[PDB]
Amino acid sequence: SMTFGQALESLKRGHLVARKGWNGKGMFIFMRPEDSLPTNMIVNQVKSLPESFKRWVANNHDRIKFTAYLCMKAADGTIVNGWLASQTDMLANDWVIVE
Amino acid sequence: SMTFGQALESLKRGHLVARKGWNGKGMFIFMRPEDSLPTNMIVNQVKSLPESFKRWVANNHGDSETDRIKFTAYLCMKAADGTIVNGWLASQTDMLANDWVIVE
Ligand SMILES: Nc1ncnc2c1ncn2[C@@H]1O[C@@H]2COP(=O)(O)OP(=O)(O)OC[C@H]3O[C@@H](O[C@@H]1[C@@H]2O)[C@H](O)[C@@H]3O
Repeated sequence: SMTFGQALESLKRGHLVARKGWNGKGMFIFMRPEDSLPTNMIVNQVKSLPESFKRWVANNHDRIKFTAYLCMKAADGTIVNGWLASQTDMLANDWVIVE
Repeated sequence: SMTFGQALESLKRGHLVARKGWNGKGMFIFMRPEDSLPTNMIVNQVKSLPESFKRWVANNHGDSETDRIKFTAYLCMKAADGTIVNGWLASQTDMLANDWVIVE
């Protein structure tokens, strides 16, 4: 069992990790890597972007960079983009590799 | 100006919002809506997923057309350096402030 810092190194290597002390069942987090897209892709191709964002991009622009980030497979089976580490998650040492 | 609760209502309506008290300049946040995807598409047609996750989906749903995985809505930030951050989070000060404004 490991610290949050070790779990973050395993996430950057592509593993799934979880805390034993979480309330929800069968959950895990994983990392999604950075991506860089031409601005035309963003305005015409990328799904799930608001029109207001797309207009700002068109108005202010080569390439747009999406930073890497963490995600969660939740207890209900949903995927949450943008998982949050609580105070307890960050300071705990009950992290485990789950895949 | 507005409370975070009002900013959240405008985000759900498709607006861009920002706090006047943020340190970085020219920033804003926006909402990306929930989506529902077929599980076969998650295994081979979605970029930016690790193999370990694709393997998990393949093991727990299989080669299925009917089966779908729901991605919930979430907030994103256009940062000070121009990068886009999927999964913006609200600090204590963000949550309790009343200096929110609409930017678009
Ligand atoms: N000891 C604790 N300290 C700080 N916050 C805690 C907490 N216990 C629960 N919470 C939070 O309060 C809400 C309901 O919690 P739960 O639904 O019971 O969450 P859980 O299944 O334990 O998953 C854990 C994941 O949920 C998120 O934090 C939750 C979630 O916002 C965060 O991303 C975490 O990694």
